[PDB]
Amino acid sequence: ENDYERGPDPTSSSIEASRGPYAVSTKSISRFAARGFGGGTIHYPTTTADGTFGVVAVSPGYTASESTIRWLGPRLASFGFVVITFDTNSRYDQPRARGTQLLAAIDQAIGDSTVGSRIDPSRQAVVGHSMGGGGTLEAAKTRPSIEAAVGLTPWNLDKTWPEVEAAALQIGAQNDSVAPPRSHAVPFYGSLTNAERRAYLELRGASHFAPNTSNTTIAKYTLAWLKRYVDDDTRYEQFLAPGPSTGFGSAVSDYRIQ
Ligand SMILES: [Ca+2]
Ligand SMILES: [Ca+2]
Repeated sequence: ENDYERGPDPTSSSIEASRGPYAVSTKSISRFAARGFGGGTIHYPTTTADGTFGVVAVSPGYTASESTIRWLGPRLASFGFVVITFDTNSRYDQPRARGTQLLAAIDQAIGDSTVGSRIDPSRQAVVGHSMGGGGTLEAAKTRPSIEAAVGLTPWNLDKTWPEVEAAALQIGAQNDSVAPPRSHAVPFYGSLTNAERRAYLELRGASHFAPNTSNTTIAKYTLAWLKRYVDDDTRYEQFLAPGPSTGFGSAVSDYRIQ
């Protein structure tokens, strides 16, 4: 029995679609209207007919504006999430600061006059690119009750993450020269000893900037992870285990889950 399931039973096709079954509404937050972060956009299912949803914040990476990760906002929201994409206080904020701002973005959405009543505040998640992906681990360390964390080509100087209890997925890029997975994503995966679930998924042939353009592999597995752990939706376990193929023509070069 699960109170939190939303949407029809999934298929490979459904989770790859550019939009899920929900129409999406949006609310802008200016830099000066934002408490603890640099402004952003809340993307939310228009309908209230199906109940409340979990809340997901999405951080950009080092040097970068919200525009580099904004595509995740409407896409994820359209599958049944309230999603806040945002700018940081400084484009050069480090992972610790990005973690704090992920939590600030969640908290502003939770209290918002438009979307607060659409969120289940007990069910929170964090997603981020680059140092924002490092920030997901920072946020899940600070706020252990986070349900799920997804790092996209994550960067963090701290390689050890025994504090994280959330379900944590790292998506690496095989040819990343900025945050190479051998020294960032893969160490994080290995050290996530206390995580509810941990996974590593590597994009074949990809560069560090793969998460900044719509990418079906990133979207489908981010979605499946968030459904599995923000909504406890066991219908999405089928995509995670045994997980994507790594054979001829696959977009995935490595996949691990524990
Ligand atoms: Ca550490
Ligand atoms: Ca959960």
